[PDB]
Amino acid sequence: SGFRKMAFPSGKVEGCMVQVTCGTTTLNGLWLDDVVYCPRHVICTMLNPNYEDLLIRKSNHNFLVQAGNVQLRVIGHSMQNCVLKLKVDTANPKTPKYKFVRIQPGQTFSVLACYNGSPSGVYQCAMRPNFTIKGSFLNGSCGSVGFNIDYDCVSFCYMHHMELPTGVHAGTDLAGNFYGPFVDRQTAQAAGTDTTITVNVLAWLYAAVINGDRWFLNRFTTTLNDFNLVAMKYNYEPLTQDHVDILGPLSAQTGIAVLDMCASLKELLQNGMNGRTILGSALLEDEFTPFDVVRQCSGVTFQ
Amino acid sequence: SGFRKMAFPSGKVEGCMVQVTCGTTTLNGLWLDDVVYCPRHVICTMLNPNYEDLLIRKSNHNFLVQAGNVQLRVIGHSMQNCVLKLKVDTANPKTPKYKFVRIQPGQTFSVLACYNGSPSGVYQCAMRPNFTIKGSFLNGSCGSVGFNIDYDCVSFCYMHHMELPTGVHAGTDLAGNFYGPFVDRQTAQAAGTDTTITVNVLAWLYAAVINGDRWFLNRFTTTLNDFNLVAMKYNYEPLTQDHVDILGPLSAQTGIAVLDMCASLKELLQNGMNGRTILGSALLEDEFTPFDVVRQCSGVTFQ
Ligand SMILES: *[C@H](O)[C@H](C[C@@H]1CCNC1=O)NC(=O)[C@H](CC(C)(C)C)NC(=O)[C@@](C)(NC(=O)OCc1ccccc1)C(C)C
Ligand SMILES: *[C@H](O)[C@H](C[C@@H]1CCNC1=O)NC(=O)[C@H](CC(C)(C)C)NC(=O)[C@@](C)(NC(=O)OCc1ccccc1)C(C)C
Repeated sequence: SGFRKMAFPSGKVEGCMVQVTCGTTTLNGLWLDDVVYCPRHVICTMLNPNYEDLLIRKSNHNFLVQAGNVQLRVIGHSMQNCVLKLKVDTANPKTPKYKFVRIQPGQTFSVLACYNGSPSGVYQCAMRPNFTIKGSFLNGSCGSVGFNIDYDCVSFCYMHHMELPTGVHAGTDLAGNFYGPFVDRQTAQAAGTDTTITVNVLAWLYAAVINGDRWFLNRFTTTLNDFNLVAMKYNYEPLTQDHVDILGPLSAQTGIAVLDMCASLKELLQNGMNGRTILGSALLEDEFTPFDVVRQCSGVTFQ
Repeated sequence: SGFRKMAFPSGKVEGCMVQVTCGTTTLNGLWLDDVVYCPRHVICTMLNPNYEDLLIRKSNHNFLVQAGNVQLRVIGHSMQNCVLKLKVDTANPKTPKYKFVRIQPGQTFSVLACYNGSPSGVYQCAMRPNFTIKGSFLNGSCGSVGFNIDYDCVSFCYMHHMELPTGVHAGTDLAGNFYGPFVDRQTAQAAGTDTTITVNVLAWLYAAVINGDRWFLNRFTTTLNDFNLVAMKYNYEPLTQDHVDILGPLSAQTGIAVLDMCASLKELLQNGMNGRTILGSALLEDEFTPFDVVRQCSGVTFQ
C-alpha cells in the first residue's frame, strides 16, 4: 500500500535528450528519429522578436547540437509555431514508440528536467486549469519535456519555455503551440486565475480510502448540482456527470458512491481538515487523475 | 524556480530490473554484472522459515529469472543475509558504474517500483529515523531498489521486503542487512516511534527562502540548545552543531543564519502555519536533505 507522487520511469526519454546551442544560448532538445525538437527562442539573443526574420538569417551551421560526446550535424531547420524541428543526419538509435499529444487541464504528466542535455531529475506535474504547470526549472532547462507512458509508447505533451512572475511555468506541446495565452517573448504575461481540479481531488480521496484513511467519510450524500454550487464557492472547478462516470471503478472497488464522496468533500471544504492529514498531506491534493490512482493503487507496469 | 519532490532519472536502474520466480513466488531482482540480487523470501511458500534449510534444498534450476523476453540461466546461488545473489551466465550489458551503500536515517533516495521486472514508477523517499520508508508498494514489488546517483555512478541503498501493519515499508541495503529491527518473516513487528528530521526541515525552509517564500522568517534568533529543547517537545530530532555545518551554503546563499532559521522554525512549530503553505505544503516537510535542496535549487545534472 502507500501512496506517493509517482513519476513515470524516465529511461525512454533520457536517450532522447540532447544539447542545442545557438550563439550564446544553450538549451535542451528532443531527438526523435532524425529530428531535434527544441524551443525556438534559442535563435534569440527577447523583448520583441520577429521569429521569422530570426530564423531566415540562420543557417544549419549556427545550431550546435550536442548528443553527449557526439556533435550532431543539422541538415535543415523549420519552425512549427514555437518549436524548431532541426532535422539532422543521424536518426537516434534510442528512439522509442511515441506520440505527440495535446493534453487537457487536469491531466498529469511526468517531467524530465534537463540541463546541457543531461537529465537532472524527474517529477510528476499537472496541467493547471489556467494552462500553467508548477514544476522545478532553472536557467538552462528549456526544452525539457513532459510525458506519459502507455505500455511501451511515450506521449510527449509538454516542452518547457518560460517562467511567469509567480514562479509558475508555461510551455507548449510538441507541435509548438503554447498551452494558454502565453507567448515566447519577454513581455508582461500572467497566468490567469487558477481553480482546483475537483475530479482529481475526489480520485485522491478515493486513493486515501483504498489505503485505510477513512476519517473524512460520512453517511451523508447530496446531488451533483448542490455540491457544484459549493465547488464554485471554494474555487473548485465544476464537476460534470462525465466526471462522475470516470470516478466509477474507484467507487466500484471501495463501495463508496461518488455523490457520497462529494458530500464528504463538502464537509472537508466547509470544515477544513482540523488538525489531520490525508495521505501524508494537510491539504486537498488535485494533481492525481482518476487514472493515476488506479495505475498506482493497482500496479500497471510498462515495458 | 519552483521546488518539487524530484526523483533521480531512473534509466540506469531500469536496465537492471529483472523478474525472478521460484515456485509460486515472483518478485523483482537486480541484475548487476553477472549477479541477480533479489530478496530471499522468494524461496519461501513465511511464518517461521529457516532460510538455510530452504536454500540448501533449492537448486539452480528452481530459479526462473526473466530479463524481459529472455530467460536467464542461474549457475550458482548464495545467501548474503536477507538477499540472494544468483550468479548467472550473462553479464548484463546495461550494468552501470555502481556502489552498494548503507544509508543513515534522514538521507533520501529515489525508489524504482517494479512488478514482474517492469518498472512501474519512480518516486523519492527518505529513510525515516525509525528505519522505515513511506513509499508505494503492492504485492509483487519486492526487490525494487532505492538509489541515489552521483554524476554517472549509482549508489543502490534500498531493496523492498515487507509492509509493516501501519502501511510503512521496510527493506535492506544490497549486502542484505535489514535497516532496523525488522526480519523477513510473518511475525508481529512494528516500526518504532518515528521522529521528524530537523536538519531536513531547515533545508526545506531554506528551499522556500531561495524561492520567494519568506513569510515564516523573523528578526529573532536563539541558541542551539534552547531550540533543541523545543525540538524534543514537538518530537523533532536533535539538531547538532554538525548539522548546522551542513546547513551552511544554504545560509551562505540566502544570508539567513542557521540559528535564526531555527528561531524561525520555533515560531512555526509553536504557532503552526495558521492558514498558509510553504512550497505548496501546509505541513513541515523533512524529506529534503541539505544536499537535495542545493542539487535542485542549483541544477546539478547527471550523465
Ligand atoms: C529556458 O531555459 C528558459 C527557462 C526559464 C528560466 C527559469 N525557468 C524557466 O523555465 N526560458 C527563458 O529564459 C524565458 C525565455 C523566453 C521569454 C520564453 C523567450 N524567459 C523567462 O522565463 C522569463 C524571462 N520570463 C518571461 O519570459 O516573461 C514573463 C514576464 C516578463 C516580464 C515581466 C512579467 C512577466 C524569466 C522569468 C526568466
Ligand atoms: C514482496 O513483493 C512483498 C511486498 C510487500 C507486499 C505489499 N507491500 C510490500 O512491500 N513482501 C511480502 O509479502 C512480505 C513477505 C515477508 C514477510 C518479508 C517474507 N510480507 C509482508 O509485507 C506482510 C506479510 N507483512 C509482514 O511481513 O509482517 C509484519 C506483520 C505480520 C503479521 C502481523 C503484524 C505485522 C504483509 C503486510 C503483506
